[PDB]
Amino acid sequence: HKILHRLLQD
Amino acid sequence: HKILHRLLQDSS
Amino acid sequence: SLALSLTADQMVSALLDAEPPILYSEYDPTRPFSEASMMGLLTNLADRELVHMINWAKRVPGFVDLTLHDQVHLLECAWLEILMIGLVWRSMEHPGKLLFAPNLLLDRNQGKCVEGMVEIFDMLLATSSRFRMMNLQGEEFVCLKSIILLNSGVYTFTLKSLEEKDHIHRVLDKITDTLIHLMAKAGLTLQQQHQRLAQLLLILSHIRHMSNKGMEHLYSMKCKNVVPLSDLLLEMLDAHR
Amino acid sequence: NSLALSLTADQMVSALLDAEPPILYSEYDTRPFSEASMMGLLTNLADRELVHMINWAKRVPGFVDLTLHDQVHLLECAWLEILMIGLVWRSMEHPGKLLFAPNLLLDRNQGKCVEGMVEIFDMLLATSSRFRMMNLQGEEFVCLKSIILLNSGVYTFEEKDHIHRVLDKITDTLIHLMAKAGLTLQQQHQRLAQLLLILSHIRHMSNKGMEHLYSMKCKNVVPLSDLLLEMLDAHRL
Ligand SMILES: COC(=O)C(C(=O)OC)[C@H]1CCCC(=C(c2ccc(O)cc2)c2ccc(O)cc2)C1
Ligand SMILES: COC(=O)C(C(=O)OC)[C@H]1CCCC(=C(c2ccc(O)cc2)c2ccc(O)cc2)C1
Repeated sequence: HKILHRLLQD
Repeated sequence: HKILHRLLQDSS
Repeated sequence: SLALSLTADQMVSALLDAEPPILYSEYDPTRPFSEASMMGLLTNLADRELVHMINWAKRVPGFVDLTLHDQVHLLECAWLEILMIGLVWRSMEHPGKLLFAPNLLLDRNQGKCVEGMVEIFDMLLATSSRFRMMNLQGEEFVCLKSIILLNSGVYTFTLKSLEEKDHIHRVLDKITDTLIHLMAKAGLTLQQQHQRLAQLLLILSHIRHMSNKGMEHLYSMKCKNVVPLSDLLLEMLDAHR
Repeated sequence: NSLALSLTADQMVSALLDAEPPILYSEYDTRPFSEASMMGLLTNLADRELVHMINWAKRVPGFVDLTLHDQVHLLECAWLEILMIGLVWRSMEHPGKLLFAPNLLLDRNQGKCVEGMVEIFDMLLATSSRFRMMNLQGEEFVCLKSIILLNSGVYTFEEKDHIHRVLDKITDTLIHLMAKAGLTLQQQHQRLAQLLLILSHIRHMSNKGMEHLYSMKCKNVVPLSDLLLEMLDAHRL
């Protein structure tokens, strides 16, 4: 769960 | 000084 | 896919509508300049820009059609390039200066004070001059920025995939169509169209070059624990490693 | 006035084809390689190729019209890109393999003895495969290689205007080749874009390569020649 990974999901 | 100088000037 | 069904004009409208805003830096004109604070300003700014970039990327046609892991990879490869072409774009009407933010306008001499910054500053200034002389249009700029996003990581992504690259390449072809469409609309001849197209894409090589140099300097910042990198920037940097 | 701009598209193509450097061989000596022997062979080979690259560069239309200083800058900027696109071109007909020389054909497995080599090898192989699936023609290749020479250093400088006008000529020539091959107008500018975007990747590989070359100099194990040292110094300073 990268930071980039998460922000792309929101 | 610079080999590249010599190579360009004697180019063929 | 909806991206491949867009007309040229709808592509442009989509991209333009999705443009991120121009952010401000926390630059305090009273504060004495220092190498530390200057790099802190640019870093803080880039970090807030990244959030807008990530959400902008979602609105680039085709990007959402991709899997999440591929989305991550493309942004990891492209983010500094995209920040840089944005900076160069903002700086077009300020010859000899880089408009990092409306309240942070830097000239060549303020480059220096930070080591290694001069060389890249000149490279960014040259790119800005190039865009100015070419009279780059806003419509062309958003196309270029989308190309960078889709293209920069495409060669460094096994099977039950690959058709992912094929889809990205199809979207990329659509953006080329859109660029050509813009140019024909502005009255350029066919010869002029393919020339300008080449000119714009060749500039992307220089932008890649500048990102690579920047990424090198970014690492030098990290293991020289002075100017703190944000948690998002740190993870991006690890990706280039 | 430069005679490069007066050339027709066919004259440009024939001039570039004729200027093509020879394909050199590696040392004919035992497997597997070590890190020292691997880097030895590649370094020796690149060094000999460099001498021929200069001859080729002087025969690229427009290049002779530049000052010595500008000629030096462009080659210093572009030499590893030029070696790499040559390597990638040679490897096209050998999927999964890098044809450094006719007697030096490597796969990704033989890269493991050198740090970061597998990573760049994969990037080079991806590029070759891309050229192969695009069915890149030799006429297109020599245009791309000349573009790299003239473009890569041009924004690190009436003489820039000259380079750009020659670059425009080479674009005209690429389009002429694709039209000649029967491509539609849309297929022509799509293909042009596809090829020029690959150049961004070639730039990326050269930069990664230049980093490793610098660290190979610092390690002081694999001897770089004076010519390569001067090429290398030019990029870090
Ligand atoms: C020391 O070498 C340099 O100065 C470059 C560098 O890479 O800094 C680490 C610097 C050069 C100007 C452009 C650039 C910026 C930058 C570019 C565009 C932008 O909108 C906002 C910010 C940057 C600085 C710090 C950071 O953590 C992330 C990005 C990078
Ligand atoms: C991780 O390090 C690497 O493997 C790269 C490198 O940079 O070496 C340090 C290597 C990758 C493959 C291409 C390459 C070459 C190379 C490329 C094309 C060619 O015809 C002849 C030679 C190279 C090697 C050593 C040298 O002194 C000059 C050029 C560079």
